[PDB]
Amino acid sequence: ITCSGTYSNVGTGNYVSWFQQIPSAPRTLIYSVTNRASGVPDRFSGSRSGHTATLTISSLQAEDEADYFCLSWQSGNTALFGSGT
Amino acid sequence: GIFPVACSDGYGGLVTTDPKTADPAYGKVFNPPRNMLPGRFTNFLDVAEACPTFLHFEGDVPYVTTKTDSDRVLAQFDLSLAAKHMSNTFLAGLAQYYTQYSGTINLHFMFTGPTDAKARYMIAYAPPGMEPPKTPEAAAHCIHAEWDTGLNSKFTFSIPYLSAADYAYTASDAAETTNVQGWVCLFQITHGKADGDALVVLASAGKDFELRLPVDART
Amino acid sequence: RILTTRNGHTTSTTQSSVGVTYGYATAEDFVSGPNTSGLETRVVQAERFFKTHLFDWVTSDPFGRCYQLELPTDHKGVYGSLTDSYAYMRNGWDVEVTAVGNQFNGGCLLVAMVPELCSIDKRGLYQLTLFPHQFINPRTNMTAHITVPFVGVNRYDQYKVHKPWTLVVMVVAPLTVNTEGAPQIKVYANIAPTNVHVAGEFPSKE
Amino acid sequence: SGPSLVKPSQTLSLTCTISGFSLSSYTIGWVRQAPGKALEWIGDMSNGGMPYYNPALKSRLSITKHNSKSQVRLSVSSVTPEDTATYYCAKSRYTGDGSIGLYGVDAWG
Amino acid sequence: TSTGESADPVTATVENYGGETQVQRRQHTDVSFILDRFVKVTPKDQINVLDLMQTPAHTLVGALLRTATYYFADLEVAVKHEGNLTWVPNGAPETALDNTTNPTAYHKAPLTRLALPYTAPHRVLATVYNGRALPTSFNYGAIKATRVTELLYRMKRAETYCPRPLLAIHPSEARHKQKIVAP
Amino acid sequence: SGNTGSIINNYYMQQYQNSMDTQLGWFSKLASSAFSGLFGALLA
Repeated sequence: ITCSGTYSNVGTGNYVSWFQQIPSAPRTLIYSVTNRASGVPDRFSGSRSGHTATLTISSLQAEDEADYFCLSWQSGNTALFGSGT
Repeated sequence: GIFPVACSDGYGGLVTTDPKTADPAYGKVFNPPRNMLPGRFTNFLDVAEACPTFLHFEGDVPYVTTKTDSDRVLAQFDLSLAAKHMSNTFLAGLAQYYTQYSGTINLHFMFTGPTDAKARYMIAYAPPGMEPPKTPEAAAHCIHAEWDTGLNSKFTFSIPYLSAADYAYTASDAAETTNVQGWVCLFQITHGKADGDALVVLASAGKDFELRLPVDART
Repeated sequence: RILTTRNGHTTSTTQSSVGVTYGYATAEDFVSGPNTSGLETRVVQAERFFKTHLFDWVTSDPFGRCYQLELPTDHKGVYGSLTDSYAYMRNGWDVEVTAVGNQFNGGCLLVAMVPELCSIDKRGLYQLTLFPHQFINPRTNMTAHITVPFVGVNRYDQYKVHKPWTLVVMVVAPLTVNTEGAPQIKVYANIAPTNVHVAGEFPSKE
Repeated sequence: SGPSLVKPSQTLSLTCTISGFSLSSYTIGWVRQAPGKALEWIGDMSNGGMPYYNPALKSRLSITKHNSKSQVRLSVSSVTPEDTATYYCAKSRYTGDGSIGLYGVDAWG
Repeated sequence: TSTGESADPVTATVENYGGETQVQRRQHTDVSFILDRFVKVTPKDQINVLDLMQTPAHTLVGALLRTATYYFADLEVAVKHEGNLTWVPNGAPETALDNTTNPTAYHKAPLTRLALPYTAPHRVLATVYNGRALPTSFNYGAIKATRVTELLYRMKRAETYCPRPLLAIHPSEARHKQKIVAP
Repeated sequence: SGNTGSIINNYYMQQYQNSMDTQLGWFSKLASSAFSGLFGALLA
């Protein structure tokens, strides 16, 4: 998956990893640049690119409901920005 | 004593292109005198630029027909010495066997039309950065020349070689899609009441046109 | 030790500074190579400073964080889109990174001008200090000055094909120190292109 | 993990605070999340008594910083009907407060 | 000695407290010398292009190039090949080695040495070039005779510009212990 | 220069041997510029 995202918002030195298993706590300590917090380490592991691209996981079958959230620190407007999905 | 010496396998290998004389068996042979010869050439394409050669346009015709239309764009061919529109000039025929040209390419223009009808030709350069122009007003900003054929027609022009490096290739590789040394143009910003007045173009080598690194190619 | 600066028409002097830290030369190398048919024309009106906001280290920062801004980047106003109307353009660079130390921050940030860097494997970031560099600690000097002449093929470069320089602001100091100081000190880099040249102009679309 | 209230103008209260582990040596955070909208970190708490809220909602926003009962009480006045979203007791490892809300940061995750 | 965070070179030189320094003969590693050692290169049969940075990461003059962003060179190839090999200029043409008549050599010994002069179209080659994979410019022609067995490069009278990070094998533990040779 | 002997003029002329330099019209100059001494004095 990927979000629509300017280079300066997260591209110039930012980290995007924000993980949810909504159906209902969106607060699952869970991340994507790294695979810590123990839960969902295999088949849900992602990573980030040189510009907006967002976590990837293993294909051809789906073992999770709804879809996941992406969060990125944004430099322009000091308030954190997160949306898309 | 026998004076010793160690043969080296490396640095003694036989190769074409080394300067070690043939030392042929025949000796004391006198050739016929050959001085006062009627026309020598020290070297080609560096000093063989005295004779300018024709170019190729659409239709196997070294002359471009002055056209009358809202379209005013003339032949817009690449500069690489292996581009189509020069595929038969002596410049190209000599650049093909060598791989890189470091000097300005010199064009020529003459008017075969009658005295009654004149025109205003302008030829424009375009560096490789972006799309080659399509209209004089749009190609006006880039370096270009202007002329008109009133009292003597043959007008030289010196397409200058501006650098991405100190040399540039003469065999355009199939890798890219925009030729490296950029396009050229020919433009009829205005013509009088002349028509079907041929314009023939001539190519030749200028002052700093020094090829190097001889190679082969099937040609 | 106040440091003066000037380029074109705008200038901002640093209240405290360490002093310029040159690199790879003292002045530009020979300018009009016999290859480019001498069509070069110097342009004066095109060198003025231009602010550009960069990443600001916060406490959460690990040593490894690195950041590289493609130079030169999109410009607006005088010297903005000049490259477009020219090709094979060349320029030296006078970068300037400014940060607010607070006279109370332990963390040290080091910035190095690097040529043609490729994304690192995070193992050479140690030896990164080879290239011209001046590296700041808010205790003593909150700003650094760096001037490099261009280096790559000598005659000219097409800035639309390959950028030859980069900024690298990797934070040398581990994390950051919140010793009664501002929690986040955003760093600002006043890039300043010096001594440009240009060559054969594109067919405009105006 | 509740949507609280929208019509009331009183400051939203979300004391989802349980002593699983203390607030004594750790950070606790507060996030706004609607059914669907942009996500904002309302606030957070780190050891050192230095908690900073978001810049856009600076004056109207305030989070209680009491260590007794490991509690956290949102202090947000002038609440508009558009503050209709679910909040969550959000926990971070230490010194992640910075000044405004940060996550996605390495070794902080 | 008052380092000002200038990052300018400053050296104590072990003078302030004890004696004087024994004379430093910083010699036998000056760039023009350590780039003469020959390097093995993984060879490709029936065709290959000679590029200097094509050496295995772990080799002396195979890794002391990436210490230099730019490098002027004169390449002395030496091949152990089974048929007539051919050589080409930097301003490369495709399918010109088939007709030969380009500088070539014959096998009169186990090792054949070719002194290709500098043929690149620029002032200096590049080892990395922002834009991975270098553009088709930085190349020393090509070599293609029969099947190639072992390939050998040698930079001669070289000169390097702008020095870049080097590595050392990352010690798994303190004082990485490499087995030294002993009688 | 480079790592080689050949004190006698290499039998091949230089132009044939190796390239030649274009002509128009730093890390060693760094060492000699090294800071020395102490901020103040060296007592005793």
